[PDB]
Amino acid sequence: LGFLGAAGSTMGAASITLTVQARQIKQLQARVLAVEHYLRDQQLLGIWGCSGKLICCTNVPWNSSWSNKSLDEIWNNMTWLQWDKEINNYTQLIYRLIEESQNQQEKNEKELLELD
Amino acid sequence: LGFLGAAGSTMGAASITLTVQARQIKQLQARVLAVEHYLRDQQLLGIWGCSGKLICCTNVPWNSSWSNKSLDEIWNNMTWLQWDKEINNYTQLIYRLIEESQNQQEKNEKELLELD
Amino acid sequence: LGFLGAAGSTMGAASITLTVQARQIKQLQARVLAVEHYLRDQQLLGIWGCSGKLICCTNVPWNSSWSNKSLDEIWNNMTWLQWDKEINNYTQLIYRLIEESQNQQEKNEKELLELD
Amino acid sequence: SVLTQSASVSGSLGQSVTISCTGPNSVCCSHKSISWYQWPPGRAPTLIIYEDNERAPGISPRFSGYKSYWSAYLTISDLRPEDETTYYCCSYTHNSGCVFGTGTKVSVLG
Amino acid sequence: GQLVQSGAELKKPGASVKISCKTSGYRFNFYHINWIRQTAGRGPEWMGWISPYSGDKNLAPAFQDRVIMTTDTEVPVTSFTSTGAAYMEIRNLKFDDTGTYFCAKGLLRDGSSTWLPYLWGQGTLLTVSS
Ligand SMILES: *[C@@H]1O[C@H](CO)[C@@H](O[C@@H]2O[C@H](CO)[C@@H](O[C@@H]3O[C@H](CO[C@H]4O[C@H](CO[C@H]5O[C@H](CO)[C@@H](O)[C@H](O)[C@@H]5O)[C@@H](O)[C@H](O[C@H]5O[C@H](CO)[C@@H](O)[C@H](O)[C@@H]5O)[C@@H]4O)[C@@H](O)[C@H](O[C@H]4O[C@H](CO)[C@@H](O)[C@H](O)[C@@H]4O[C@H]4O[C@H](CO)[C@@H](O)[C@H](O)[C@@H]4O)[C@@H]3O)[C@H](O)[C@H]2NC(C)=O)[C@H](O)[C@H]1NC(C)=O
Ligand SMILES: *[C@@H]1O[C@H](CO)[C@@H](O[C@@H]2O[C@H](CO)[C@@H](O[C@@H]3O[C@H](CO[C@H]4O[C@H](CO[C@H]5O[C@H](CO)[C@@H](O)[C@H](O)[C@@H]5O)[C@@H](O)[C@H](O[C@H]5O[C@H](CO)[C@@H](O)[C@H](O)[C@@H]5O)[C@@H]4O)[C@@H](O)[C@H](O[C@H]4O[C@H](CO)[C@@H](O)[C@H](O)[C@@H]4O)[C@@H]3O)[C@H](O)[C@H]2NC(C)=O)[C@H](O)[C@H]1NC(C)=O
Ligand SMILES: *[C@@H]1O[C@H](CO)[C@@H](O[C@@H]2O[C@H](CO)[C@@H](O[C@@H]3O[C@H](CO[C@H]4O[C@H](CO)[C@@H](O)[C@H](O)[C@@H]4O)[C@@H](O)[C@H](O[C@H]4O[C@H](CO)[C@@H](O)[C@H](O)[C@@H]4O)[C@@H]3O)[C@H](O)[C@H]2NC(C)=O)[C@H](O)[C@H]1NC(C)=O
Ligand SMILES: *[C@@H]1O[C@H](CO[C@@H]2O[C@@H](C)[C@@H](O)[C@@H](O)[C@@H]2O)[C@@H](O[C@@H]2O[C@H](CO)[C@@H](O)[C@H](O)[C@H]2NC(C)=O)[C@H](O)[C@H]1NC(C)=O
Ligand SMILES: *[C@@H]1O[C@H](CO)[C@@H](O)[C@H](O)[C@H]1NC(C)=O
Ligand SMILES: *[C@@H]1O[C@H](CO)[C@@H](O)[C@H](O)[C@H]1NC(C)=O
Ligand SMILES: *[C@@H]1O[C@H](CO)[C@@H](O)[C@H](O)[C@H]1NC(C)=O
Ligand SMILES: *[C@@H]1O[C@H](CO)[C@@H](O)[C@H](O)[C@H]1NC(C)=O
Repeated sequence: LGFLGAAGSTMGAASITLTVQARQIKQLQARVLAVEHYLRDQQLLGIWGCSGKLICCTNVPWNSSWSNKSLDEIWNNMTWLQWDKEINNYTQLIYRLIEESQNQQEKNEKELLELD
Repeated sequence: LGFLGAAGSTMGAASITLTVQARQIKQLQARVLAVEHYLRDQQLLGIWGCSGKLICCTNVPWNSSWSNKSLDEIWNNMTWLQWDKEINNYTQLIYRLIEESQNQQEKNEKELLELD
Repeated sequence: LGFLGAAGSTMGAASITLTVQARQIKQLQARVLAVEHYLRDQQLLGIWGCSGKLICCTNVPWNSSWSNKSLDEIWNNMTWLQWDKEINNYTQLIYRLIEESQNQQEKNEKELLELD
Repeated sequence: SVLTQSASVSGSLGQSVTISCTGPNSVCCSHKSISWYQWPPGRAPTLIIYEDNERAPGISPRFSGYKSYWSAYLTISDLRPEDETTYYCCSYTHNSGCVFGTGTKVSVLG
Repeated sequence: GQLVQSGAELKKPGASVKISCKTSGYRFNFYHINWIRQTAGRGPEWMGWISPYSGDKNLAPAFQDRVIMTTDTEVPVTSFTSTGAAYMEIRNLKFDDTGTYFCAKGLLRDGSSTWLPYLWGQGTLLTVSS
């Protein structure tokens, strides 16, 4: 299929290809920048508790104001490019909520570690 | 509380705030250096099997030679700054023991799985 | 032993030392290169679901065309240096198969949780 | 030798043949492994089986070991004229040398 | 992987004999070198083995007072193969010591079966006469 060949496919179809895109003085600056972008996303996954996973479920409920579409209307009727545009203004809210949910989980894990 | 706000608090109190502190041409050198420090710490956690966790229990027994203090003398009576000075000469030894324990653990997990 | 001290040892014997090698203007270029080198392999482990592990079992079956050698012939009769040469032409093929298997596993675990 | 083997075994072409190896429990087979060799007279031998289960490289699937405390066994499936030779069993440990048995002859009929 | 032995030799009783075992196609130091005797009146007998790496040797009780083993320093050919030779000396030969002598090498670099005589030389005859 190749890199980003899934971009025009439905979100459900695209989900099978995630590993394809997971891969990959001006020259020196470019090399540092490429590293920063890689790590930027990895830090977010670590913050969310999703590190090491391609697909990570969270405890944050879907908020219907972000989108009123049904799962079939999202997963089989849209591309990821279209989906990002539909919720482009809410992505920061979602990221913050995921972090807050992880913070509560870590507090609970701490108690469990002392108990057993 | 904010970044390093727990520094004067006891170690036990500080353990609550780890979530907060886990976060956060010359510019090029600054950017490279910031990356090296992030990865240095993550490399150790990955080797120890502690990646993705703020608090990670191990199978390494405490040597009374490293410290003769009781848990109460450590957790409720010390700052982390004071504690690091007490074990500054033993820290590298402890790190190697954690690494050996992780490698023995995974070897045993492999051998267990061979039976399935 | 020491860094790469196990290189001449058998593949089975060498496994006890994995942590030894897991750790560890021109000066700036050297520093950036070391980071890129480190991240290249960590990126593969993150995709494979093997992040945080020194030894990681997968769901990919061994294809006898890659090697027809018995486990004794590999683990008790080879160095890792010799082994890498034997499968040097198949290494990238194996890597892609691991990635495909992980993505299917991530999808299947998601579907299990959707049902439950 | 402390180990003993039957003087001979036989069977028809394509028939399975089994060869025993026995001795004192201290020699065969409590806490011991038995290896097997082909050893034609006047010629160097070839290793067939080691650790009572593993085939040596270059050895056909027709050869396989079986084990009991009282005796180790070698079984030859699909008997051929090519296999019409003398066989020996060897008791061994990781800390000791080989103890050879008396050997056996294999005959191929028809 | 191949082993080559010294050709057959005739000796008088009480004479010493030295038998070489040249090796090629594999790393000499990686595997144990075994010596095995075959005599019609005795069947196969273990003469013990010598490590080319540590120099350690294990002679069977029958041969401890009569057999001496030594090896040459290996000379590399490739990064994974080398050449070299093992030698065995037998003191005070008897008529009972006649028959074929074999050189053989260990099966594995590790595991419980590491010293088993996987590869054998053609073997050569020793003869004793008055
Ligand atoms: C570089 O390359 C070389 C060549 O490849 C590598 O060397 C090879 O290394 C492997 C792994 O260590 C060795 O395999 C091991 O061999 C031993 C048997 O050897 C023993 O018997 C010798 C007998 O000779 C005399 O001494 C005995 C004493 O009782 C007398 O009875 C005899 O009459 C003789 O006088 C003895 O000399 C040996 O001791 C000496 O040599 C050893 C060599 O390794 C030294 O350590 C000693 O200090 C001493 O100098 C020795 O006793 C087998 O026993 C091993 O099998 C056990 O260990 C395996 C480890 O993987 C394991 O898998 C097996 O299951 C088995 O373990 C069992 O036994 C253990 C006993 O403690 C138990 O704890 C365990 O639970 C289990 O029950 C193993 O087969 C190769 O022989 C060696 N090859 C050569 C040619 O030397 C070298 O390692 C490489 N270097 C590097 C850095 O990689
Ligand atoms: C900087 O350093 C200082 C000094 O080390 C440190 O202050 C110590 O903080 C620890 C807690 O981390 C205190 O230990 C606990 O004290 C609990 C309360 O007992 C008394 O103090 C109460 C107020 O304490 C808080 O607020 C003050 C400022 O007001 C602050 O200094 C304290 O640190 C703390 O934040 C007070 O409300 C309480 O009230 C009693 O007395 C009044 C008198 O009028 C009376 O009216 C009330 O009815 C009541 O009788 C009392 O005065 C105590 O409960 C606690 O023990 C419980 O919690 C622990 C921890 O969960 C459990 O393990 C335990 O089983 C109990 O459940 C514990 O003893 C310590 O006393 C402070 N030391 C001093 C000298 O004040 C600061 O926190 C450090 N700052 C930072 C940022 O780290
Ligand atoms: C670019 O865009 C086009 C148009 O969107 C995409 O083409 C679509 O591709 C998808 C995925 O392959 C198709 O989805 C499947 O279509 C099948 C069509 O039926 C076939 O068989 C009938 C006769 O029985 C024929 O008449 C018909 O023409 C087809 O030959 C359905 O049968 C499938 O349903 C099955 O699978 C789905 C998904 O798992 C299940 O939910 C169903 O229950 C059932 O098991 C499925 O619907 C889609 O039809 C294609 N559209 C068109 C118009 O052809 C391209 O794929 C896209 N390219 C890329 C790279 O993304
Ligand atoms: C142990 O290995 C040797 C040699 O095999 C080669 O060298 C090893 C160290 C390792 O690098 C392997 O991957 C190499 O292939 C085996 O000896 C070989 O046996 C075959 C079959 O008889 C013979 O054709 C070869 O010539 C031998 N050696 C070489 C260099 O060709 C030996 O059998 C192995 N022992 C086992 C599996 O028990
Ligand atoms: C859902 O999102 C809207 C818009 O940000 C917000 O006003 C509302 O409170 C959210 N609902 C919940 C339950 O968080
Ligand atoms: C699916 O989304 C597209 C693009 O917004 C839209 O045109 C189409 O009508 C939608 N289908 C349904 C059934 O809503
Ligand atoms: C404690 O440390 C001393 C000094 O390094 C060491 O000798 C001893 O073995 C250690 N104890 C344990 C249990 O590791
Ligand atoms: C095994 O490997 C060979 C060589 O790459 C390949 O042709 C063959 O299809 C492979 N078999 C399977 C089942 O993948």
